[PDB]
Amino acid sequence: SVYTSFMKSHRCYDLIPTSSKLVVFDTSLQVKKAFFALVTNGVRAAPLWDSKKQSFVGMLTITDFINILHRYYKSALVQIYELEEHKIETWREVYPLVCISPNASLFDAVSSLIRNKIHRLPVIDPESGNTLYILTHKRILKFLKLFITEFPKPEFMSKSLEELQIGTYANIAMVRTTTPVYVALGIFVQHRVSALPVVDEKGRVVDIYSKFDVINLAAEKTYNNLDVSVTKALQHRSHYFEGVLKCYLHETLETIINRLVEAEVHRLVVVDENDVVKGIVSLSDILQALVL
Amino acid sequence: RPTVFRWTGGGKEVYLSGSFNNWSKLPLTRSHNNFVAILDLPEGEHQYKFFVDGQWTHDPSEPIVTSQLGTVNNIIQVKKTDFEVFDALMVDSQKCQEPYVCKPPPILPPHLLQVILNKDTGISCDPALLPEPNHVMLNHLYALSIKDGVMVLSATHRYKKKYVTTLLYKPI
Amino acid sequence: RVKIGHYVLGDTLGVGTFGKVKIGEHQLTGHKVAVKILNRQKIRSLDVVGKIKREIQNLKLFRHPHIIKLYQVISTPTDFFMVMEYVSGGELFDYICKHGRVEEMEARRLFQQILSAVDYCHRHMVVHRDLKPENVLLDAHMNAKIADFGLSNMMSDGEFLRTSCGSPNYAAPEVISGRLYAGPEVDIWSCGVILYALLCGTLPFDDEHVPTLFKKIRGGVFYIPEYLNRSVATLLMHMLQVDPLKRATIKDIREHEWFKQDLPSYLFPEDPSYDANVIDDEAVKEVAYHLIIDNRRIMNQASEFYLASSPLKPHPERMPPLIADAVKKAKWHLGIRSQSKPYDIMAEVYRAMKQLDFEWKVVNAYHLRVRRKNPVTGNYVKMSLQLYLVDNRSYLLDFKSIDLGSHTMDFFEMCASLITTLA
Ligand SMILES: N#Cc1c(O)c2c(-c3ccc(-c4ccccc4O)cc3)csc2[nH]c1=O
Ligand SMILES: Nc1ncnc2c1ncn2[C@@H]1O[C@H](COP(=O)(O)O)[C@@H](O)[C@H]1O
Ligand SMILES: Nc1ncnc2c1ncn2[C@@H]1O[C@H](COP(=O)(O)O)[C@@H](O)[C@H]1O
Repeated sequence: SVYTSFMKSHRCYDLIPTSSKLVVFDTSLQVKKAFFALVTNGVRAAPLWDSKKQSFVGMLTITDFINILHRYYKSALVQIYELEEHKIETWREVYPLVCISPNASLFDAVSSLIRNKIHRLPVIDPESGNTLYILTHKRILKFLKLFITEFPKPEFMSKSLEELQIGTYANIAMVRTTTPVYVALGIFVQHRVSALPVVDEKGRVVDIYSKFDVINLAAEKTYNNLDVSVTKALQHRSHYFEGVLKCYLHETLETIINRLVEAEVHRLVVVDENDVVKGIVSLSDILQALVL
Repeated sequence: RPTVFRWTGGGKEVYLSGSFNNWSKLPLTRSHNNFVAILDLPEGEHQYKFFVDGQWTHDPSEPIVTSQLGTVNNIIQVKKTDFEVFDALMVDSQKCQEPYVCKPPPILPPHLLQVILNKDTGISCDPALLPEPNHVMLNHLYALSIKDGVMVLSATHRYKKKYVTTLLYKPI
Repeated sequence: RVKIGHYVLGDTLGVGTFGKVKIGEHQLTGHKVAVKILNRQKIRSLDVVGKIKREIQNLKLFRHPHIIKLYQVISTPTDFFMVMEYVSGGELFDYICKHGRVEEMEARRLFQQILSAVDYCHRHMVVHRDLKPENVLLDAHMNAKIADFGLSNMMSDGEFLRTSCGSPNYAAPEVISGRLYAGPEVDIWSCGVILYALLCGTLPFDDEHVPTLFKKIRGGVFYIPEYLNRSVATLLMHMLQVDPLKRATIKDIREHEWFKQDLPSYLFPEDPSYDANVIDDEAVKEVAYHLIIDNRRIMNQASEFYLASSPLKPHPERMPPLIADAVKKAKWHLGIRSQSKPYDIMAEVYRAMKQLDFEWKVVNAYHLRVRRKNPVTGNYVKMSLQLYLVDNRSYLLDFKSIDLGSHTMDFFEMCASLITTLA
């Protein structure tokens, strides 16, 4: 209702932080170095600049790191020659730029995120040609959170999750507690999902394995042994910060949105009476429901 | 459309005569050393001349003219662009490349030493966030020591009322 | 009898840094104004023709309760008449002389108004470099009125100031040394002494011998009386810090306990009584007014959404340290350095531009304005070079950008090509 007319008012400029850091890679850069650079700079993804044609060509994300690993991995006994040798330009041959103007509406942003099925959109100033900021779902929803007490509350915010039917509740991509990382990476490529809830033998969620937890293999340089379990890869944070995160089918939408912006995560695991799964409500699911 | 006639010379009393007064003498008011009188003159050229303590005299600095008989009087040209502030500054600025070189030193200002990319931000906020940069460190290049053939550059530019510090990893 | 646009000119109130200011009374009503007179002949010889244009365009847009307002500016074929607001209280310098010192109850109030006026100028990229009790005027209700800009100047992004101006006193250590300075940190130093002179009655740095005076300022040592409380004492030592980087900013002062007490809420931008009492910067862009203003206050009070913090709960996307081959974080440095002769450096960068085909103009023996044409887009990429001096036997070459592809990338690729082909 009033949420749609809201995002048609505010430009993308209102989302850009006063001061921010923007890592950019040249297409001729060795792809391995680019992945390390993401770790050293604390940046999740970086725009790509083709020096020859003098124009941004796309984005390099952790998904690319998952694609490279899964595509070329013989064993822990043989190194991944291509990951060591390939350039960003060369890998993009084996495997159009989607962007937006800062003067464009915040409604066009959410739309372009869903239509192109991408999570991160490069905000590029058409005047100077420069890249400004990387727009995400967490950034957009957290922005609307600042105005849920300014713009009147619609009727559906008080409705339960089961009534609104928001999110996916069929064929949920999950991994076992002992599922090798390579196999998990294969699931990321096939089903194209952001995270994989980790479950034990009882069928309960003990942990969750997102795409962000994959660069830790590039951080600790354990990327050459993908034979290890998904639990072994989540050991580096198993002792601190956790965590878990979930919700129920009877909880209101507003309670759920408040849960996402607070924990600053991309999704919740919709559980039943116990800890066994029942569905996944993502941030892409919520934003989609406040546009249509 | 005012016009200022100021007498900077000495005197106990100074008069002003011109075409406007039909060469009659107009009493000037005195300050400390200035004898001034502001008149309302149209656009064009007007001939004027001062009278100090008994002798017809003119201002040496002001442009003169000879009336074909030896009489020398000052000439002021009241232009139309004299009554607009910026149009008068334009005529005062208009009246005021790609070389090979040739080559026929300032101390470093301590502000450019505050590298924005070397200070922590505390593990509470978004990693992409940075502190607001000083306006004088903008557009300045910062770099890292090259390791394994890759050069990393960085600078802080400004778009509208925002600030973006871009890093460029570029192999050489 | 002198009349200039309904106003009759009278006795001279004083001569400023540029021009003579004299009182003017309305011919019909008796309204008093101050008319600063600027001679057109002085302006052309000083080459300040462009600087008067700048000061006029800025003073006419200024609107503060503690800054002298400019009503209008009358132009004559020989002089400029800048009719402005008139105050009868006289200089503050003469008020500190009439009384012995100023009571901290009143000294606080006057200091707050003055710093308010200073803040307003810095927010408009104007820095008044002649801040002194002689330039702070008073009205019938004892309110501060900053005036006599003259030595004021604009602040550009990535540009320092060079001119060593102001009184021998009240001047920052980096001004009397003829060094490069940012702008704002100089106005805070002049406010420190103004605060000192307001409370103490005397000057913190004073000596008959001018060389010995500069020695005291650079040394930054001044006597702090014991009738000054511990609170206000810390503020003065903070405002009068020798190293500009350690010196207090306006935001620092505004958080000080001695300053926050009895502070009116109409004086500062993010104070409760500002958003409802002062027309802001949404006036030029425009229920619509209140809606736009309300949108900013929501975005403003979310300091953790637009601005980073400084050293709780760790952010979800926080990266772990890159493991060995944890490694020590690399440090960024400014431009590039060398330890050779200054002439050798300039002779080296000159041959470096030959191999890259750079076109450039010389502004100074250590300031080059280079330019290269992008072969792919056709656009021209230009930047600024400036050699500085670090320590004793060290030098530094600075790189500054100048305003189909991307300008920021063009600046980076042009720098990298010059840096590579430079030893
Ligand atoms: N300093 C100075 C100065 C002036 O006084 C004037 C004057 C001026 C001279 C005298 C008087 C005056 C005359 C009678 C009584 C009082 C006055 O202030 C007013 C203005 C006109 S243009 C100009 N330009 C200057 O640079
Ligand atoms: N583990 C998962 N298994 C199946 N579907 C998922 C999973 N995670 C997210 N989705 C769905 O994938 C779509 C995009 O989610 P995301 O990739 O998280 O933006 C939404 O329809 C989600 O409900
Ligand atoms: N529902 C959740 N419960 C616990 N951790 C999560 C959840 N969603 C995301 N994370 C973590 O948040 C970080 C960022 O993941 P993402 O939200 O996919 O960007 C990763 O460390 C994830 O494991």
